[PDB]
Amino acid sequence: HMSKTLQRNRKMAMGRKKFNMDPKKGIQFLVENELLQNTPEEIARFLYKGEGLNKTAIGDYLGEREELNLAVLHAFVDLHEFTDLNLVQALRQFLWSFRLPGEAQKIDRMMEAFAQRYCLCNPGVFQSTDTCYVLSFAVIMLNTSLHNPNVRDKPGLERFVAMNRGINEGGDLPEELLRNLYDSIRNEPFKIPEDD
Ligand SMILES: Cc1cc(O)cc(C)c1NS(=O)(=O)c1ccccc1
Repeated sequence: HMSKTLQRNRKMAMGRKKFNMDPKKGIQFLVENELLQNTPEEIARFLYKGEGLNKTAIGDYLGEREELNLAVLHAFVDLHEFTDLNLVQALRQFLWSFRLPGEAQKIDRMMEAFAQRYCLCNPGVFQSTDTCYVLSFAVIMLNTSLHNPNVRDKPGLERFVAMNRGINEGGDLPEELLRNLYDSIRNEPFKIPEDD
C-alpha cells in the first residue's frame, strides 16, 4: 500500500539518477529492487520513454558490446515506427531519442539497426539496406554542411545528387527522393540532443 509505493517511487527516482551517473549501475539498481523487469524489451521501453534520463547515458547503454545491451538496442529500434515516413522523417525521430558522438563502432551498430528497421518498415523504398545506411549518413553530413557555418560549402541539390550516384544496387536513387530529402534538411535542420 502507501508506504511501499512511496518508497518505490523515491527508489525509482534514485535509479534514474544512478543511471545518469552510470547506465549499467542504474539498470542494476532498478532490476535488483524490482522496479524494472530484466528483459531486453522492458529495458528498451524504459529507455524509449526516457523519463529523467540523460540522452547521452541512453546512448552509452545502447552502445555497449555485451549480449544484453545488443538485445536492448535491437528492441529499442523496434519501438520506432517508421512505416510511411521518409528517410529524413525517420532519422529525426531516431536521432532525437539518444546521443553518442565519436564512437565509430557503436554508431555503426546503431545506424545499421536503424537502416534495417527503416527498410523493414518501408520495403518499397530501398531494395538494399546498404543504400539506406549510406544515404542516412549522407543526410547527416548534408545537415552539417548546410547548417554549420564552419563548413564553407553549402552543397547544392545537384552536388548532393552527384555524391550519391550508383548506390542504388549500382543504379541511382530517384532524383525526386533525393530532392525531397535535401529540401527537408534545407528547410529544417536536425534537432540534435545537446550534450547531457
Ligand atoms: C546525428 C548527430 C549529428 C551531429 O551533427 C552531431 C551529433 C552529436 C549527432 N548525434 S550522434 O550521436 O553523434 C550521431 C548519431 C548517429 C549518427 C551519427 C552521429
